Formats: sequence, structure tokens, C-alpha cells
Amino acid sequence: LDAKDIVELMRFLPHRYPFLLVDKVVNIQRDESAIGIKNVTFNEPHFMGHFPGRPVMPGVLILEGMAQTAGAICAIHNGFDQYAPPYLMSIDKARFRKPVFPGDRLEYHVNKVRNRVDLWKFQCCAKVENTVVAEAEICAMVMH
Amino acid sequence: LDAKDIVELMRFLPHRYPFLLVDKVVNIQRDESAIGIKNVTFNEPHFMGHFPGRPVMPGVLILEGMAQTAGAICAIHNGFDQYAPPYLMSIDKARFRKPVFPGDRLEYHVNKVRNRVDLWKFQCCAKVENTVVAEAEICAMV
Amino acid sequence: LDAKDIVELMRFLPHRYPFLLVDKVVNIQRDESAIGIKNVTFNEPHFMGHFPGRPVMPGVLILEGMAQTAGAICAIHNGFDQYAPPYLMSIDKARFRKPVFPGDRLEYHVNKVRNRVDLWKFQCCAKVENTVVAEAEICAMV
Amino acid sequence: LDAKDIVELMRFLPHRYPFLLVDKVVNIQRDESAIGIKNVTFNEPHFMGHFPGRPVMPGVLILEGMAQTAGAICAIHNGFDQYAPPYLMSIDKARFRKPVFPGDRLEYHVNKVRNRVDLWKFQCCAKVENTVVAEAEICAMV
Amino acid sequence: LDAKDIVELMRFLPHRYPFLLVDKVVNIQRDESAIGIKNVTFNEPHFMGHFPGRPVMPGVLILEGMAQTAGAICAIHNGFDQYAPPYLMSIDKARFRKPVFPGDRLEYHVNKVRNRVDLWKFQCCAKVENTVVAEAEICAMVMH
Amino acid sequence: LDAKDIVELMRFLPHRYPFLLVDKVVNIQRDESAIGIKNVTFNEPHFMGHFPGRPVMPGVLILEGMAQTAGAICAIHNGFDQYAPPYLMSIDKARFRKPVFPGDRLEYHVNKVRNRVDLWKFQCCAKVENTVVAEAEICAMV
Repeated sequence: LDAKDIVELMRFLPHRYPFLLVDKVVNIQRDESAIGIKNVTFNEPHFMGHFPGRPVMPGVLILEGMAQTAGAICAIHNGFDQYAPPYLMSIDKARFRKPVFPGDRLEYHVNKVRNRVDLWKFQCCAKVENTVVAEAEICAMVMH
Repeated sequence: LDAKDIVELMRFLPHRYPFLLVDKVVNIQRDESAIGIKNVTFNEPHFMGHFPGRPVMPGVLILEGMAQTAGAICAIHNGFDQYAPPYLMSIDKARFRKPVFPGDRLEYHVNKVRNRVDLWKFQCCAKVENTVVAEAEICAMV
Repeated sequence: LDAKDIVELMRFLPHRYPFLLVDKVVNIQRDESAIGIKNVTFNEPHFMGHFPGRPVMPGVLILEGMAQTAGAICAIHNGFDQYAPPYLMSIDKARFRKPVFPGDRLEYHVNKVRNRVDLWKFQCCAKVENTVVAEAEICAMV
Repeated sequence: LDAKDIVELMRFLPHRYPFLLVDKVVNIQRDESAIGIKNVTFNEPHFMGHFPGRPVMPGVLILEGMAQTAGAICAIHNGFDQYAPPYLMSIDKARFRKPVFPGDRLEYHVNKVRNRVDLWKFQCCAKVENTVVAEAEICAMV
Repeated sequence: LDAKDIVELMRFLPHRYPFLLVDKVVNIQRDESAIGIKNVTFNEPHFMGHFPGRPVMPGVLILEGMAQTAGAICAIHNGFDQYAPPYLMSIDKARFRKPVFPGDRLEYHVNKVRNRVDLWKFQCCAKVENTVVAEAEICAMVMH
Repeated sequence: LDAKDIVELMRFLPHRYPFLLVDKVVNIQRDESAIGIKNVTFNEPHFMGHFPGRPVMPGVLILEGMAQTAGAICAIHNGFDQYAPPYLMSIDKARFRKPVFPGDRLEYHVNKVRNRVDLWKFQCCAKVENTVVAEAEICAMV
């Protein structure tokens, strides 16, 4: 199974700091499934304000992590890259079960559902230590 | 109808820079409805990486804007404040119709649906110049 | 009348984050007049320190806003761009009448006075909702 | 002659990062004159965008440097502090003669002219190695 | 064995963003040993410039991580906290063996050597997946 | 004797904000010795958290300053540049004698010891006003 480090990811994702929210993608099975890795550390800029004295990872950035891992494997598979950026179209059945904190390691399990005509839709679940922490169905399109 | 400037907001929202994503809240009708204001400007940190030479507002921060205006009127109404922080639980039927850019002014129209037992759920739609730019149903606890 | 969005602006202004202080320029009449747009939002880096718990837009950044809108229309008109960067030379009669806050929208009305030999000088006034909030006469070279 | 380090300054200036633009104030003669110290280093946030690959100190921040040194000695002298924040009102005869860069050390010589009824006006000149690099007359209220 | 989460750590370390470089401390045996946890993620501010397009963790921040975990257990043990800040005095035998990257998880193993009269000196080794990535002997003093 | 300003430095050091920790390098004698300049100012990001209301320069960034001035003269001498990045391997006999603050000007005196096969090791001492403030022996590869 394929894997991508951060420098490789940068070839398929246009996202940069402070908005590149996966560190690795592993167990990449073509197009259909992968698992994205995101280390959560206190030394991230969002923790300055979310929340002061009580750092907790904003759910929306988890969603964004998920979306980036999905979009990443699709850009890899479809011979696309950055220079052709994604555009988030829908999020459904997004459910947050447990807060995540500095020190936690997020694994974003994404499963295909659909990817055709510059438009993919994945089923994604976020785990921290085989505990499901969030889930959503995320759809985006891509432009050129 | 009630309004809150940024300094007042800061009393009900624990959120600070870089994650305080509403600038005002206006036409606050108790608990049931409001409209949050967010000016989009190029001089915001996320525009460094989203995207380089092509700044466009991340939809998730639109969601977060909506969630903040909701939670803010709920914190105001229920005699709560910060020190009792919110926790986003669900987002459903989230739909992004049109990209927003520096210079745009977002208005987050939120409408009650539910708020009881430290648990509210609102129906929210984001507009730029009477054009609906996004919509979601957001639910959080406190 | 011409207008420029942020991405276009970037071709005429070398300024980048955190010091690109206009979001749009509109009603561009050649070289002679324009109006620069700057949305003020809490999510800007300078509000971390100006001031803590009391965000208020620094007057010098309003100045810098005005200077950029002027220098932009001049760079556009004279077939210049970035790669040829401006150098602020003078500011006179600068007067700040009212504080501006998150949620506010600044319009920088600039009027020609002079532009020849890589050296322009404009009369600029900043408004927030047809209320004059500042004014200055600014001169720079290139 | 009196001096203030950064931690002392913080008691008289409400300004914080990224907008606290003097590091020291020395040769403080009551109320009438001082000299503000500002080290220019590449590791400052504004150099990210002013300019990319060509760091050069923004003139308006030099202005702001001067204003802060003035407002500081006034806050010290008049038994004021932060909690009573300044408001910049005018800038006149502002003239920038030479660009300043990382590695440079700015000295802001300020001279009284006026300070009464929460309203001072100073004559300020900025030097880098006994070379005048800018000058302005600045007035603010409190 | 004791452990401290980030909010607890904040009581014993005065360090804040962008210079709080441990996320957790675990297996805290009094004063004598612990292991500090630091997740390395791309979304940290230093990665903007170290290096552009090639994020690699600066060794000096690893040293700093180590020093913070040592100083943390000492502040805990000695009934100290922040408000009494540390002051780094020496670093010796600092050796960096392998680069660390976004996605990596740092464990800082620290062992006592000395702690008396507001002055401690620890032996510290940084591992990523039971692989020694760095080591140093770090001494600091504390003031009140 | 050779000198490099910040823009030149940028050609030999891959490091950028917020981790470019020298502003100049002067008295560059080939490869063998130099002196790096770093102005310490309050307006640097690390001073946000090191420490709040008590800014004091982190010793490790002093080390990093020294390492950068070393690696910079080595990159200059050996016809290298950035695109071939350095990797810090050892630090020994590192000793911090006196805290440095905003307003201070650091000078990093570095002296060769060794530089062969993409592997240099220098003896470095940091001074503020002819007072030795720190010292280390630093070794890196490329």
C-alpha cells in the first residue's frame, strides 16, 4: 500500500500553513480508501484562541483534515496535483463524539463512495487510538 | 432589537484570535434568531495558505462563523458567558454555493430550532449581499 | 469605471501579508481618483496588540491603506507593477477624527493632485458609512 | 537622566505584540525630551510582507515608533499609565529620507512642543547612526 | 506513575505559545525520571521557515522540549510552579542522530542526575518509535 | 573584510521567518572567522510566550543564531548556498552567563576549528556590548 510524507502531499495539495492539516497519508489503496495522519500539538496557531488556557481541537479543523486526506488521494490517483485546487461543496452527517487535545494523534479513515467528473464524495471517520472521535460525509469538486 | 460589538461578544465567546470568526451580532431576537457579521479581508492569517496567490475563504470557517453567532446569542440569552465553553456536536446539510473573497461581507442568519439542557441546534444560512453563499444546520452543547 | 479585486491588486502592489492593507479598489478613474476598500475584522494580527481586549484600528495602518490605494492606481495607470516597489516620502495634514473597529468597512477616497517622474502625491480621505474618519495628504516615489 | 526597559514601558504603554514598537526609552528628561530605542531585526512579522525577499521597514511603523516614545514619556511624567490609552490625532511634516533595514538600530529623538489637557504634540526625528532617517511632528490625545 | 496533560503543565511551566514545546508528561517518577510527549505536526509556526518546502524539526527545539520536560517534573516535585521561571545554564554532549518530521512523535526520556538549590541537571534522550533521535545533558536554574 | 546584509544572507541560508536568526554577518574572514549580528527586539514572535510580561531571549535561539552565522560563512566560502540545507549534529560546552533582552544587540563571534566533507565545527561565543553572554561549540553537516 502507498504512503505520502508531507513534502509529497505538498505536490497534491495546494494548502499551506496555517491550513495544511494532515501530516501524512498511509495505506493508500488507489482511490478508494486511505488513512490520513495529523498530530495534534499545543504549538499550533489555532490553540492561541481555541481556547485560551484550554486548548481543544476545533471540530471544523478535524473536518478539514478529513477533507484534505480524501482530496489528496483523489489528486494522486487522477494524475492531478495542486494548480488544480479543490472546492468544498457539502458536508453531511457530521458528528463529533469526543474532544481531542494536544498530544493526541488523529487518524482520518476515508472511504471512497464516489469520484468522477472532478467531484468526489467520501465517508470519513476520525479516530484517536481506535476510538472514534468524529465522522462525516464530505463532498468536494475540483477546478483547473 | 439587540446588538453586540466585538468587545461585548468577547464576554460570551471564549474564542480569541485566530479563531474568533464573527465581528458583530445584530438583530438579536432573544434566543431565536440573529444575524452575525464577519468582514472578509486579505489581512487574515488563513489566507497565507488558503490559497497562496489565490485567497478564498475556507468553507469550514464559514461554518465556524455561523456556529459562533448561534452559540453567542445562546450564551447571551441563557445568562451564560465564556468560562462555560461550547462544544460542537453535529453539522448537517452543509452546502456551499459560492466562494467568498477578500472584500466580501458575510452575514450569518441563524434561526433557533432548539436550545435546552446546554444543547442548541440552529438553522443557519450565510449571505453576501442578499445572495446565499452557504447553509448548514449546526448543533452544539455547553 | 475600472475595479480591481485582491488578486489583481497583487500584480500592482508588491505588499503581502501582513501588510497588504486594501482588499479592493473601485471607481478607478485612470490615475486621478479611486476608492480603496478595506474590511476591518477582528481576525487581523495587529488586533492582538492594539489593543488587548480593546481592538481599535491603528491610524498609521489607515494611512498605509490610503497610500496603497493611491500607489495601486498609479501603478496600474503608468504600466508599472510590483518588481518596481514604492517608497513613501511624505505625509502631511494627517488628521484622525474617529476610531474604527472590527465590523467596520473603510473606503479610501483618493484624488490625484500630482503624478510624474516616479513621484505622486494624493489627497486622501477615509470614510466609514459616509462619515469621514480620517484624512491625509500622502506623497511617495517609485 | 531616566530610562525605561521594555517591562517598565509595558506599564505606561497599553500596546502589545505585534504593535509595541519601541524596546527602550533613554535620556528621559521629564516630559520635554527623550530618545526611544527600536532594534530592527528580520524576525519581525511585518517583514513577511514588506517586502517578500526585500525586507524594509515600513515608514508608518517608524511613525508609530516615534509616537509611542512620545506617549510613553508623557504617560510617565503625568502619573498616567496604560488603562488610560492614547489616541493619535495628527501627523504633519512627516518626511522619510532613507530606508531602514534589518540590523539597523533606530533612535527616536522626541522634543516636547506641547502637553496639556490630555493632549500632547511632539517634534520627532528618527536617526540610524547619527544619520537622520525620518522626521515628523506628531500629536495625540489621551 | 504520575502524568500531566497540557493544562496541568501550564501550571508548572511559564512557557506559552509559540514556545511551549511539550504536550504531555508521563511515567513521572517523582523527580528522578519522566517521559515528555511532543507531537510534531506541519501546522507549527517554525516550519514556515525551517525550511520552506522542506519542513524539518530544528534540533534546538528538541533540546528545548527536553529541557521543558525536565524543568516541569522538577517544578512539580519541588512544590514550585510558574511565577518562578527557569533559566537555562548549560547544555553538554548534545548529539543529533536523525532528523524528525511532521507526523513524528517525540518522546523525551529524562533522568535526574541532580536537583538541589534551585539548580537541576538531567540526562535526556529523544526517541521517535524506540529509535534514539537525539541526546543531551541539560542544566538549568530557577529563580523566584 | 567581507560582509553580508539580510538579502544576501538569504542566498546562503535556506532559513526564513520565523527562524532566520541573524540579521547581518560582518568581518568575514574567508571561512575561518566571522561575526554575526542579531538585534533583539520585543516585536519578535517568541516573546509572546517566553515569557508573558517578562520577555527574555531563549538560550536555544542564541545557539541557533551562532549556528546560523557559522553555517552562513561556510555556505559562502564553499560555493554552496541554500537548496543544500544544513543539519545540526552536535552542541557541546554550551554555557549561558547572562540573560539578554529587547534592546540588546547580539554579536556572534565564530571561529573555524574544522570544515571539510560537508561537516564543519565552530567555536562560538555571543557578546552583548563586549560582555560574553554565552558560548558553545557547534557542529553541523550539509
